[PDB]
Order: sequence, then C-alpha cells, then structure tokens
Amino acid sequence: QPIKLARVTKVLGRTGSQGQCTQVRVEFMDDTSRSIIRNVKGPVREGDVLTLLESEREARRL
Amino acid sequence: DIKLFGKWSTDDVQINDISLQDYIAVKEKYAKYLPHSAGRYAAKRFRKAQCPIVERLTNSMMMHGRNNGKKLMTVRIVKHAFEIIHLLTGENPLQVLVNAIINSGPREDSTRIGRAGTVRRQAVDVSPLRRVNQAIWLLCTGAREAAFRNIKTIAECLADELINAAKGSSNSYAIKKKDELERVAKSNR
Amino acid sequence: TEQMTLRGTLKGHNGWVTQIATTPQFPDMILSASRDKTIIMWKLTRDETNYGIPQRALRGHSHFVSDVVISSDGQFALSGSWDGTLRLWDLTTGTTTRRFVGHTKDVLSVAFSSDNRQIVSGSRDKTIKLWNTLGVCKYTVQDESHSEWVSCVRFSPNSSNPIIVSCGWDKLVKVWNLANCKLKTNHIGHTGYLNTVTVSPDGSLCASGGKDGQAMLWDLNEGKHLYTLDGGDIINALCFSPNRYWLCAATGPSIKIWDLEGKIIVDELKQEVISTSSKAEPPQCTSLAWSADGQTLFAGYTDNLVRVWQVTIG
Amino acid sequence: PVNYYVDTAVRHVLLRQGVLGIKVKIMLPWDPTGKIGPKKPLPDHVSIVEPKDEILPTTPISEQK
Amino acid sequence: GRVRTKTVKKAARVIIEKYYTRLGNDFHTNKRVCEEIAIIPSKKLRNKIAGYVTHLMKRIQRGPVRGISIKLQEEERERRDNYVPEVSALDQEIIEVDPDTKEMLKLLDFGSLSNLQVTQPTVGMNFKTPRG
Amino acid sequence: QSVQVFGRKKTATAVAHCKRGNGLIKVNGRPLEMIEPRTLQYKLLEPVLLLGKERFAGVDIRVRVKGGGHVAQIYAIRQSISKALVAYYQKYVDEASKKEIKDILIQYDRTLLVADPRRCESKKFGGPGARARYQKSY
RNA sequence: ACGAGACUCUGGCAUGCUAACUAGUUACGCGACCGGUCGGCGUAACUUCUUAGAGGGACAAGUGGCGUU
Repeated sequence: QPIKLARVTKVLGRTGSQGQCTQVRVEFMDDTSRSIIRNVKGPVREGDVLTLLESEREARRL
Repeated sequence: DIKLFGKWSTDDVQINDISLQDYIAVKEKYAKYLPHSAGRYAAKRFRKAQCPIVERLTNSMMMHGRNNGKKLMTVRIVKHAFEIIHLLTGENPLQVLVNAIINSGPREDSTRIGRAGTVRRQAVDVSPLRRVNQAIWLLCTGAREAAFRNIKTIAECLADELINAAKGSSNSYAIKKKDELERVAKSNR
Repeated sequence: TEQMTLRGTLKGHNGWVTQIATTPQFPDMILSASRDKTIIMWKLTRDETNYGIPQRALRGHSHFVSDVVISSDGQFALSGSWDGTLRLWDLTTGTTTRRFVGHTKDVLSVAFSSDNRQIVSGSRDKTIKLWNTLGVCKYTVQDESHSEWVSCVRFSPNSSNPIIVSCGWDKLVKVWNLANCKLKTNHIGHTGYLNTVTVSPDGSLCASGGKDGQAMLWDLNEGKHLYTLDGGDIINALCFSPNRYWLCAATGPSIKIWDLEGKIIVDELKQEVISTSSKAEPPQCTSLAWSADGQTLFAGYTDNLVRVWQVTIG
Repeated sequence: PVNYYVDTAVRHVLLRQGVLGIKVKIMLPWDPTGKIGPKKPLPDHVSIVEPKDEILPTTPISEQK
Repeated sequence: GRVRTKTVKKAARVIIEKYYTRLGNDFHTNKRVCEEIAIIPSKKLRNKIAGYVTHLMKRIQRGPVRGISIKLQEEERERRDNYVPEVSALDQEIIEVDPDTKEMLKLLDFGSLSNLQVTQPTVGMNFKTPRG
Repeated sequence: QSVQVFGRKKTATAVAHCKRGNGLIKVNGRPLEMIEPRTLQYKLLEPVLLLGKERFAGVDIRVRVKGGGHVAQIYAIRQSISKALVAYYQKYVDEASKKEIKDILIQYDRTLLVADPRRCESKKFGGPGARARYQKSY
C-alpha cells in the first residue's frame, strides 16, 4: 500500500472493551477531500500526524 | 548556545519524519546542561510532551528493585555510554538517538476490535506519543536484559542497543520488537 | 475639537492599572498603581518601540494599591492599599520611614495637601479620617459621617481655605472645611452610588461621577448643581484639564472630551481592537490624567495597558 | 459545627432486665452576644440584610439640616 | 469538579435580586459588597458566592436570565419592549384571500371591501401525509 | 545586609546575602563550583552560564542553604542565586536589564525563581506510604 | 430538612503587619598579600531566612473552543 500520512482533525471519542481505542477523524494532506475515521492506540492529541502505510481499512462508525 | 552536557550540540539534529517531531524535543528551547530536572511534566496532559527527549530517556532508565529512584545514577550511566557511542560512531549522539527512536517507535499494532470485542485483536494506528513511550521502554528493557547475566557491565548495553536501533541491527531489542508489533498488526487485519 | 491620535503599543503592566498620577514637575515622571501588588514608575522616552520603561519597583503592601498621588513635585508619592495601610514613598531609594494605619477595612483613595499637612483618605470602614503627614494628633470629628462606604476624597490645589469633597456609596456628596471640620453643604440627587468626586484647581468648581449615570457638576462656593450632563454608561473617574474648562471622564471603553464652547459633543473618539469577534468585552478605563505639557493623555485600562494619546490634527 | 452546635451526652441507665443506653443529643440554637448559643452561625447559613427603602431622588436638591 | 452548590447559587441569586444596584462586573467589588451586605461566615464561601455573582452579572449582560427576575430591571425591560413599527404589519393595501373566505365575507355583509384579492385555489386535494 | 530574597526547594531553603563586589560567588564556605556531587554541578552552574559571567561580576552574593538531602539542597542554591540577582538588579540598577534577565531565566526554566510547591505527603495507617496499602488475602 | 458541599486542621505565597541575647541576619580586636574563609570569629544596618499570631490570597476570576448556546 502507498505510504501517505494523515493528520488528526477531530477526536471522535473512545472505543474498545476497556475503552483504549480512540476514534479520530484523519485527513490526508493531498486533496483535503477525504476525512476517514481511524481508531488509534495510546495518548492521542488533536493536530498531530499519523504515519499510514495502510489505509484500505476503516474504523467502525455510524 | 545551549549544549547538552558540555559538548553535544543541538543544531546537527533533524527529525525528517514529520510523524513524531512535536513529541521529540532536542533542538527547541528545551536545551539543558544536565539530564536531571524533575519538573511537572507528569502532572497534566498537553504538558507531558514538552519534556526534552533526553530528559524522558534518562527518566525511564532506572527501574527494577533498588535501581528505581536513582536518577543521578542514570545521569552517570547516560554520560557514560554516550561518550561510548560518540567514540564508536563519531557521529552526534542526539541524532543517532533520534534515528533509533524513529526506527523503533511502532506505527500500527493491535487493540480491541472497534466498537466491541475481546476474542481477538484488531490493528489500529499507534499514536506518536505512545510510540515514543514504547520505543524508550524497549530501549531500556533491552539494555538491561543485555546486561543481565552478562560479563559486560552497564553503559555498554545501552550504547550497543541504541546504536543497533539507530542502524537497524537485529541484535537491537527495540527495532526487533518494533517489527514484531507491525507483524502482529498485519496478522490481525 | 483637536483630533486625537495614538502612540503605538507598548508593554507596561500585567494587571489592571488601578491609579495614575502625573506630577506638575516633569513631563517624563508618572506613577502608576496596579493589581500587580506593586507601584510602578514611568519615565517617558518618546521612542517608537518604548515610551515608559520601568526603572524602580515599589513593593510595600499586602493588597491592591488602591490610589497613588503626588501633590506638586516629583520627590515623594502617597499610596493607599486595600488593607487600610497608608504609605509615602521617596523615589530616591525606594523605601519608607513611616506607616499610617487608621482604617480597619478597605482604603480606596488618599488625598495629599499641596502644603503637605493633611492626609485625607476614603475608606470602606465608614469613617472619614482627617490626619497629617508628621503624625501630629489633631482634633477630629466623627459626627455627620456617611451611612455607607466612603469612596474618593480629593484636595483643592490653591492657597486658600482647605476643602474636602467626600463621596460615598450612600449617593450623597458631603462638604468639609478643615477649619471647622463640619458639614458645610450636603448634596443629594444621585440615582446610584457615587464613585469619584473631583475638584478643579480654580477653587470654584467640582464634579461627581459614579453609577448614577450622570457626570453632573457642583459649585463649592455655595452648593448647587449647575450644568446638566447624562451618560451612556457608568462613570468611574473624572478630572479637568489644568489649562481649560474641559471635563475629562471615561465612559467605560471610550472617553468624554467636550469642547470649550458649551460642552457639546463633536465626535466620540472611539477605541476598539480590530477583531473578527464582537464577543470580547471592551476594557473599562478606570482612571486617566493629563501630562505636564497638557497634550498627552495617560490612562489606565482593564486590558492591563496604558493608552497614550496625543494631538496631531490635520 | 457539630462540636460546638451539638451537646452530646451518653449515659448508662439501670434496668431490671439489664443495662439500657441513652444518647441525648441537643442542637444548640444560635444567638449573638448571648448566653444560650455559639457566637458564630452555621457556616452553611448565609443571612442577608434587607436593603433600605429610600425613594430614588428625581431632581437634585440642596438640603440644609 | 467545580459545580456550584445550591447554597452558593441561592445566595448569589438573592444577592443579585436584592442588591443589584451596588453589584458590578468586577469579582473583587462583588466580594467586598457581599461581605458588607450579608453575613457570610466563611471567606471561601464568600468567594464562591462572589464568583457566581460575577457570572450571573455576565449572564444579564448577555441579556435575559432564566433563573432570576428583578423588578428594578423589569420596568426597563418593559420600557425597551414598547416597540411600535412605523407602518402596521396588518395594514396591507392588498390582502390575498381564498374564494371560500370571499364567499364567507360576502355572506358577512363585507363583500364590498376593496383590499381583498381573490386567490387561485389549489387544483388538487393532496394535503394528507402518505400513510405508513 | 541582604537583598532579602530567599529561595526554596522541598524542605530546603537558601538565601543569598548580597553586597557590592566583583562577582565572587560562595556557598557556605565554598564557591559555586566545588560542590560535592560533581554531577549535579551543572545544576549549580545553570545560571552563571545561562546568562553569562559578566552579569555575575559586579555583585557579591553568599548563598547560605539549610535543608534536607543533596539534590533538595540544590534547586535552592541556584534558584536563590538567580532570584537574588534579579532582585538586586530590580532594586538597585534598573528594570530593563532586570526584565531581560528575568525573561531569560523564565524562558530557560519557568521554575527558576518560583518555588516548587510540592511537599512530601502524609502517611495513612493501614499502609506504608501515602497511597500504598497493606496487602491482604481474599 | 439530614447526608454531599459548606466546616476545621493541614500543604503551598505574602519582604504587607503585631516582634523575638530559649534564632539568626546585620555589630570586628590574624585583615594570615599590597579586595576576600568564620558554625578556624584571629573573644548598636533588625525580623530576610526561624518561629503559626491577626489579616490577605483563588473565585472557574480573564481569553479561546465545545455545550439546551
């Protein structure tokens, strides 16, 4: 899969059995027309960049 | 004009990762002569990431048994093994450590499956902050196990483990555990 | 009137500039009382990047320095605070030899006689004090005092019979002479408590401004409201230009500069930070004074800043 | 406020079939400068003085006492 | 947690209701007036009441306050509320009216009015919502 | 004669007695660099090269320190020295230089002249520490 | 109305105050070289470190974001 970074744009919330995954909207700085839900691990702030070697998968949402 | 200890400079370092640069602090106003400052980093979020990377790295050095709570011993064993890496490589130790952290901070690994689920694991992105936490933890643990039941003493396992993590040698615990974490992430799609 | 103008932006305070004092001795010597627990000095330098750079810090109180004043010179300053403590500061070495305590509660303002023989202070203690500088016990009158707080008391700067205009939170204005120490005249008619009462150096005019919404003036020769004047908001400080019949007051964010002809507005010199948000409350100008030259205005503000204005016309 | 607004007396009472226990707890009232209550009120109690009923003046006047 | 208690909130409500005139936008003046006008036995409780007083004053600055009502400002509320448009919205020279109300007015002895203009009725009677 | 400035960290407390001099710095019978740890030495040296040797060349300050532990005695000598210098400059020469040095020290370390409020917490019975509890079997 | 909170004691800041040969900071008779270590003393700058006494201080108080706005 092509390597393309994504930056956090909104902290959706917490998921997981123990509430450790974090739903967050991430946008790719190539077209600003895609903003996908990603579950992330660990302390996540708002506005950092998440390196993404894999993007064919989506976080559960809606 | 602030230099780490007395001779390490903070102008030759470069992140070139864009992923984890705000959670690594070596070139900004966080420059100091002593990797021992206590501080209030661990009393609030949005302020824990402002600790200098070398300060966090020396903070996590002490662990297990009486070794905990001996930050001065960590300063000694950090000036040591840093003299050692600088003599072994000739390069600037801070940039080598930043390279090791970039190479060792995991990008994606497994947690619980989205909304709900505990039978198996589902791959998710690792935050840059948690990834530097994991990188530091693996560095320290690999160093102390390399010292464990070994003729060679401290200030060596730190040095060799850090240099292999920077270079990618499989004898490094940090980057081998990194590749392990991404392999679990791949196997748990 | 003459078109006003600004003189840039500068850093001079981190908290509210509670009180200001410009002496009629030097053009570059100002004293300011702030909520920074200190008393600051200002030497005006006429540079674009900086106008008043502090040189000396005056820390002597435990609460907010409520009011600082100078009589005519630039040698000594008189300061009150919110613990009821009275002090005088010499600018030579930043110390003080004597302390005056007479109030068990808040002290809002303090008055310094031009001849340095009378210290009169307003207090929330509900007690007007008539004391001096050298600590000489003098006959005092406690009758006919305010039934409410006592905010501001000033002095008349001329060689004549002394006069005290005492204002309270009772919406009353009280007139005191130093010779008899009794209530010569009582003025009532405020719809709200009165904040600051001031007098002109002419020794024939006086004014009061508070929450009644009126900056109406009183004549101290006999005692009668003479000129009508209403406001858009509350009034917090008043003064006169010591060259004109101008009444200078702050209507919160803006000021009220009237003309000499008939005190009729020409143009309100509005001040407002340019922002996309109208949700930011404008600062309230607590106090203001003129410079030695009379063309430079120094005013404290709620935005912990000094807005220095001058004349450029066109 | 329990220490000074409450008077507590624990006593043992004789009975034919055994010993009874009595706990008499009285909450002392509050009176100021008095002899029956503590001089300070309950800290959670806030009392407000009713403001004066002065008529608002509608025209400035000169009063000669 | 920083949620105000009904004791602090109630006392601040009573202070705003009864002593509005003295109360200002500054916290410290609020603290001093609350000390002067009421017996508040604790400095911390004084300060909590003063803080809620300040916030309530900002709330009135926003406009109406749902939790309190002061008549001293209610009179001026009614003073502002007396808004009279220059031209009445009910005085329209042309009033569109349907044929059925036209017939009703004609039967009401008001068929000779001049402001009424008949409107085209809808061609269908599809006004109900599709059931289901 | 002291600038009356003091300086604390943990239960330790240090004050710099101040006088007119030529920037000779002494700490309880010893200068600022012969302090024993020789690894905390950089912590003591922090101010004198944080702002330069020239500023420490026209004032003699002797730092007396009383308190517990080695490192807790540090962070008191250094903070006392820095805040004594800033107070000396503020009350004697001017504010512009004082303001510059205060900004420099705060930017390097905001807790360079403010004390660290943290103190050891009390211990509660049924446990050895403040938050640790005795082990029991279920 | 009780409980919670409020409350009290504590932990932190006042160079503001009442002040202390049962505490120190200031008072100097080897000035040991022609500006210096002291609790090796070379036998009246007063409360700043120490001492808890009375007041003060912090209240989500200001800004921004979200939120029945």
